[PDB]
Amino acid sequence: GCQVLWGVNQWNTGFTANVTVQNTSSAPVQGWTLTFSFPSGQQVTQAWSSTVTQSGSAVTVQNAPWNGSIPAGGTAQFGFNGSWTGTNAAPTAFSLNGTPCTVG
Repeated sequence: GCQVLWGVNQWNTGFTANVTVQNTSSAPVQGWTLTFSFPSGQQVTQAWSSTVTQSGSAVTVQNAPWNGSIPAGGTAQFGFNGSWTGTNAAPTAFSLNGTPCTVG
């Protein structure tokens, strides 16, 4: 069980996603990988507190060395900037280590 919070700062040609992964399960997490797809053509241009990989619309986010341990109930935060054009919709589905997440 996982839950993602998707925070957004928005401007004319770019945006920031400030993300929270919530370990809503009863088991601790040691190393995590978050996957999602962009719905609007967005492209990652900068990442922090993680390693972000994109191919086409698909994005993979891997933990940094200092934030891979999420206790049961705890959170981890990462962020990235991206470019966008036209529209900038949020992703509608996320998966953490294969597990489909809810969205706050």
